[PDB]
Parts: sequence; C-alpha cells; structure tokens
Amino acid sequence: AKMAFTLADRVTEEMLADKAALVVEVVEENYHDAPIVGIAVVNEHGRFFLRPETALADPQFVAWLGDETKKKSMFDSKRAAVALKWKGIELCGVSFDLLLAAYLLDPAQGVDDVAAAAKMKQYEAVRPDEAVYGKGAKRAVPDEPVLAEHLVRKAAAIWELERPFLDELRRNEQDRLLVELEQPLSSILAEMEFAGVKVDTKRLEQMGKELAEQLGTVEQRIYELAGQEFNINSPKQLGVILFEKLQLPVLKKTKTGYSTSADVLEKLAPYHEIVENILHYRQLGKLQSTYIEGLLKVVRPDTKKVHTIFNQALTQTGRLSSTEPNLQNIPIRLEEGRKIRQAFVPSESDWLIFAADYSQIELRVLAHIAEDDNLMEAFRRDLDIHTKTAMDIFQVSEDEVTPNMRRQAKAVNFGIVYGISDYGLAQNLNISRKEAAEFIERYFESFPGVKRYMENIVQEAKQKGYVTTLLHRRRYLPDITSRNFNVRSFAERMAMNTPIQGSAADIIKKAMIDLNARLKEERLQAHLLLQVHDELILEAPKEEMERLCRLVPEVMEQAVTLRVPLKVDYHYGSTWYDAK
DNA sequence: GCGATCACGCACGTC
DNA sequence: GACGTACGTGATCGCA
Ligand SMILES: OC[C@H]1O[C@@](CO)(O[C@H]2O[C@H](CO)[C@@H](O)[C@H](O)[C@H]2O)[C@@H](O)[C@@H]1O
Ligand SMILES: OC[C@H]1O[C@@](CO)(O[C@H]2O[C@H](CO)[C@@H](O)[C@H](O)[C@H]2O)[C@@H](O)[C@@H]1O
Ligand SMILES: [Mg+2]
Repeated sequence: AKMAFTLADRVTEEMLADKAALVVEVVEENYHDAPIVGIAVVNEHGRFFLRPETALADPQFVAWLGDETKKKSMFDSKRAAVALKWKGIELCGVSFDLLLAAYLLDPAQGVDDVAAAAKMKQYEAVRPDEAVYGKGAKRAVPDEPVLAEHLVRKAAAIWELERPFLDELRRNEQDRLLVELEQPLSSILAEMEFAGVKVDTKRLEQMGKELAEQLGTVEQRIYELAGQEFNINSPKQLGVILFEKLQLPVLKKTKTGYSTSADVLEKLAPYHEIVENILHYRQLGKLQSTYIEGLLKVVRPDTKKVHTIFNQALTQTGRLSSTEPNLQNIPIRLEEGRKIRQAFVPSESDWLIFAADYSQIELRVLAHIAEDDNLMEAFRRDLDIHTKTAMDIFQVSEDEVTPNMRRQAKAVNFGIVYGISDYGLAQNLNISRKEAAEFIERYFESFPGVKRYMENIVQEAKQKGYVTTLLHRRRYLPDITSRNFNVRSFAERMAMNTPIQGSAADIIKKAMIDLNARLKEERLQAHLLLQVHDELILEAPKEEMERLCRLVPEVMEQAVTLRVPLKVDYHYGSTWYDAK
C-alpha cells in the first residue's frame, strides 16, 4: 500500500518544525561536490517531498537546516553535511544518526542503507537503495514519483525507528557513545573531508617520470634474465617463468597455483638473479600504479586537493577506514615509497604540517585492561617495550639483548596483541610451530596478567556473546562456540584483539573531539586533516607551531586516564614527509 | 561475437 | 588483528 505525502512546490512553515526526520539525498557514492537529488521531511505535521532546487534556494529552509535548535534525525548525516558544505550551506542540529546507531548496536550487520537498519527492528516498509537506484554501471536516479516515494519512506522509517534504536542503545549502555562520541565525531570528519589535503602534483608527476624510467630498465633486465618477454604482472606467465623455465623450488602453493608473494620470493632470491629484479619491479610498480597514478586520478584539478571519505560505520573494531583516496596507507616503511609524502603539502602559504602519534597505544591499553604488573611497570618506566620483552622471554640483561632478539620479541608483542597462535607466530618469524609455542609460553610466564586476560576474555565472549571496549563499543562473536577448530580459533583471536584495537580507537576518537574543542577555545587556525589509527595530522600557520607542540600532545595524552601513562610523539615540517 | 561489466583470487600498502 | 586498491583473468551481461 502506497505511502501518503505532499509533493511540495514551495517550502511552508509546517515543514520547519523543531523535530523532524530529514533525508537529503546524495546518490553518487563519492559525495564531494555531488548533486542533491531530492529532500524529504517527516514530522508531526506530515510527510513532505521537496525538489532540491526549490528547498535549497529558500531562505527559511536554509535557516532551518542551520538552526541547532531545530532537531533532525537522519541516516548518514555526514554525506548530507558534506554535500551541503560544497553548496555553502550549514547543516546543524542532527540529534540522531540511524547509520551510527545501527553500527554501534552491531557492526557485523554491514548496515549501509535505511532498509538494512529497519529490518533489525522488523520494519520492512522501505526499499533497499540498490533496488531503487540499481547497482554498478546500471545505477541511475529514477523518475520523480519513484524517487519521492522512496525518500519519504526512508524518512518515515527514520521517524519510527529512532526511539527503539535509542532504547536498545540505552540498554547496552551505549547511548553516550552515540551522542557524545560518534555523532560529534561525524561533524569533525565532515570538516576534515571538506577541507581536504593539498597535493604537489608537479612533484608527483616528476616521480611518475622517474619511476617509469626505472621500471623500463628493470623490466628489460627481467626479460634479459628470463631469456624471454612476458607479462611480469601475470601470475600464470610469471609462474611459468620462475617454476618451469627457470626451475625454481616451489616452496608455497596458492589455492589455484604457485605463490609469488614477496615472502616466498625473498627465499628464492639466492637461486637466480631474476628474483631480486622481480621484487624491485613490484616495489616500483606498486608506487607507480597505486600511489602516483592513483592519487593523480582523484586530485581535484582546480584546487589540487584530495578529499578522502572516512567510513565511520564499517570496521568491526571501531576504527575508521579511508577511501578514494585511502590516505591511511601512504608508504613510510621504505625510503623510496616514503618520498611520496613530500607531495602532501600545507594548503596555504607559510603553513606547516604537524603530526602527533601515540607511542605503543595498543600495548599500553593491554597493560591497563589486563592489569599486568610487569607490563604496567615497563610503561611506567617508559622502557623500550620490545627490548624489555626480549629481556624477559630470553632471560637476559638489557646489555645482552641482540638485534635479532629484539626483532623476535617485537614479533611476539604483535602476536600477543593480534591474538596469539603458535602457527601464526611460526609463519611470521619463519620458525617451527613448536618453537613459536615456546616463545608464547615464555611470554605468558613473564606477563601472567596478560595470560589471565586472554583466558578470561575468551570465557567472557562465550558467556555473554560479545566483547566490549573501554567506551562500551561491542562486537558479537557467535563463532566462539563453533565445534570447528579453525573457525572457533579465529573468533577467540578476535575476542582477545578487539578490546585492545577497539579501545585504542575509542581513545583517539575522544582525543579528536577534545582537540577540536581546545583549538576553538584558543582560536587557533590549525585544523585536523587526517587520522591514521593512532596518529593525527594537522596543518597550521607556522606561527602556531610552538603552541601546538604543547597543546596537541597534552590533549591526546589526557583523552582518557589509564593505569599507565599515554605518550605522544610529535613532529612538524613543510610537507608530510618532513613531519618526521 | 565483441566490448562492457562483474566477480574473485591475489599481491601489497598502512596501523 | 583491522583495512583499501590495483591487477589479471574468466564469467557474465547487453544488445544485436
Ligand atoms: O557515505 C558513507 C557511508 O555510506 C556508505 C553506505 O551507506 O558507504 C557508501 O559510501 C562510500 C564512500 O563513498 C563507499 O565507499 C561505499 O561503497 C558506499 O556504499 C556507508 O558504508 C558509509 O558509512
Ligand atoms: O585449555 C583451555 C584453554 O584453551 C582455550 C583456547 O586456547 O579455550 C579452549 O578451552 C575452553 C575451556 O576451558 C573452551 O571454552 C574454549 O572454547 C576452547 O577453545 C583457552 O581459552 C583456554 O584457556
Ligand atoms: Mg606510533
């Protein structure tokens, strides 16, 4: 049965009530400078559809959008807020975001439209967006009657579902997590995305040119060494060259053929000079295709900025992700790739990039949650944690810790945080399962509080059905009761890891909210550009650097109070590369 | 049948 | 442990 609404030709006062469900529809996946295709409002007075050209040109409607005392409930308010920012319109007063509510209640549902959220509460009187707009290439905005009914049904669902969602959040003790953390964060991310990051495209193009020259040389050397020409980028052609023509050992298999992962190739390098060249080719080609060509494709040519979109409602642990471009995986480990960061520059003359990162936040969170006396003392002394771990597991003095010992202890520390397993550690360190098991046993002997946490958290996951983070984010783990060893073991590792990774995510999100409040109080021009899981990147006038050196680390260190200190390192410079 | 698209396995970049 | 993008390849679709 059809849903009744007014297809309005002009904005009226009853559309401007002080509580409403609002839909401001942006169909393009990337909403930056994208069209708004229609607007729906549902409130005490009825249901309304407005054409955007009309509504967004109407002073009363625009004033209503920007009035913080006029409360709106929405789904994915950041998309609307950013699309409106590109049109110079402020959206304020969003008091409920159904996307973030659904995400907090259960991130595993993968809710990404109103219909998916609605089905959580047995409400089905709204179509999935994919049904209305189609998917992929065939995607398209439908004719007005179809569009208007869809937007009004979405607004009506939001209007109905706010109360039951808030009720369930309150039962879970997650209502403050929504209202005081995720919703305010959404506004901060909207500002970050809209500001964008300035790119030195000439520098990127120069790099592109160098890389292409190097790739040509290496490509030709590979042909020479192979005694043949082939698609180095093909798994089938390369496999025939390495494991048939050149007879290299097959040390590892993939589902459907020969593994050629770098870890495998590293092992084969002693047998034939072609291998080191394939590795080099892959290094350069990744930089060329993903970073140089990829970034240049998405830079806006007018302003030379890139505008990422942070997906706030995707990861199972409460981290953000970043897309189009992903600015959370710009190279840093190897110097050649690291130079890519020289192309990320401040957006104004005489400004600088300032970067601040937490030192070992996940192990500090683990020390806190596990109340492990040895680990807490280590951080209270601000020790090098990997050297301390080596001292304990290998039973030696600090002087006797060799580089290889520190390297292996570091890998153990990562294993412990990720959800230790003897097979996984063995693969990482390239040792036997028995040997890896001995490393883990020694670790738990030195850190018995961590051992107790790991046992207890798996038991809690089984008993309650989920694990929780410091600020009450939850992750359900139904596979924890599986009678399949591999399925169950993966869930156990999630039970161990999620409260650590997720609590670290909670802390940095709170730090962002606190930082923006402090920046506004101090009336600094500095602002956030990016978050990369445990680090915040800002730009500001050079004259603000001294103040930021004190202000940013303090805010990040004081965001929460743990049983150990939090420690933040910081650097600044004329490009992201130099903020090291 | 011939591009256009979709789907998936794979490899590799970050924290 | 958590992500996103690029690529090659084979399948499928879209329309005659
Ligand atoms: O707008 C972000 C918000 O939208 C969702 C879908 O509800 O993701 C869409 O937007 C993305 C960013 O452009 C795409 O990466 C994604 O493919 C698209 O479905 C949410 O998942 C997200 O939180
Ligand atoms: O032997 C106990 C030890 O095994 C683990 C897995 O490493 O859990 C297993 O043992 C349980 C009972 O004590 C089950 O509840 C669990 O499902 C099973 O996998 C550890 O958590 C536990 O300490
Ligand atoms: Mg760090």
